[PDB]
Amino acid sequence: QVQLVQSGAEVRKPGASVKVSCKASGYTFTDNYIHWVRQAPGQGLEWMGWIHPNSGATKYAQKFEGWVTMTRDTSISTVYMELSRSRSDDTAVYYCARAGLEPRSVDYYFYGLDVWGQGTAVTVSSASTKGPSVFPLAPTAALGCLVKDYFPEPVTVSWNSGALTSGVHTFPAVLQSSGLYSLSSVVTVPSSSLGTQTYICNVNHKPSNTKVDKRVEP
Amino acid sequence: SALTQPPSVSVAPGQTATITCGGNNIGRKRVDWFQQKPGQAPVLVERFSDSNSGTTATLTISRVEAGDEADYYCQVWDSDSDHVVFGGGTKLTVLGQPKAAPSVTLFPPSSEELQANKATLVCLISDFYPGAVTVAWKADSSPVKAGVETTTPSKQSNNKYAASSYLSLTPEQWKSSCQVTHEGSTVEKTVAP
Repeated sequence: QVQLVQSGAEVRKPGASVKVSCKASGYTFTDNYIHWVRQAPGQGLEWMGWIHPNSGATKYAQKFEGWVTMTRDTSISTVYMELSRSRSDDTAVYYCARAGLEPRSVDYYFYGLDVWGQGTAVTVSSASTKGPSVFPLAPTAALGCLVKDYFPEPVTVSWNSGALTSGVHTFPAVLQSSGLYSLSSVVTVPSSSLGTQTYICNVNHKPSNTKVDKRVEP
Repeated sequence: SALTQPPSVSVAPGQTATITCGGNNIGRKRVDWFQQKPGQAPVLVERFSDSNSGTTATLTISRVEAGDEADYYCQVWDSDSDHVVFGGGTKLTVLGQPKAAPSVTLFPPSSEELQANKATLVCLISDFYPGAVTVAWKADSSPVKAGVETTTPSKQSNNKYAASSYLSLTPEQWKSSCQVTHEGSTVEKTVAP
């Protein structure tokens, strides 16, 4: 059926050139305009422009001219959108959408954007990759672990290797003024749970290949 | 053009909400409405119905549920320039929850942190609603607006919001509390060697 499938998330340093792809399947590719729209973190939608897969003609929004370029392949039914010299203010999620929605009349002849892509999250930062610094937190009683200074914000915390799954709460991360992320995860236990079992926090940070297991004792 | 949209609309379940995209010369132009649930791509849109006063286009949702909660954007197309214009966005909140109180948890530095010559205090706020808080730190009853990191309230799986705040200071300043405000009802903590 009709869908557009986009590329995977990008984390790049400024001065780089991010190119996002959008694969069109389920319909005759050369039939419809494809637009690109971006969404700044937690903000609204801003149109970037469109491209016609047939002729290859393009139209860029005023704000988005001379630095962004849209392309088509056809041979593989995919449109691309490229930021050749990306900056920190370019961090956002990018959507492609197909104009397959039929028109009413001749007074407003514009195909509406019905099927949208999944979006591609592009993060631009001059911060470099950093392995996390896990610290144990001393204490119903609350335990927990504080993981600081790491990049990017893609990570996972577990407890005693999959054991503790009940009273676990992993908080979302904060982005600091340095460009590095931080988070904490905490467990609420019955007030005499420390003596019976000592707990251990497990941190998996794939982008730096760092895994730490930290024993938590008062 | 430029479409002006109300920033926020709040409505109780099983009611009818209207969102007003406002422009000029919206005469022969047809406005399209998009529904974007948090964290998802937007989708174009028997309770949903639309209207156009020629100066105001309105999206109407009759008998609102919970799965109707999202950001709604309106958009048109300026034929003269060939530019697609979008609205500002409306966060539709469906009041399907009762007041609640934050659960503050303050933890001391893990000694080893001092061994690395740092001091970071963590204040954890969970299970609160409505979704805003005015956190404020203090060192020995004196305000501290220096090295504060806070987050945007974030929705839990259990439908409440949670946030955290970290205090970035030095071990020097350490052995030489946490105050969270929510609708006037201030909650406190403790800091001591």
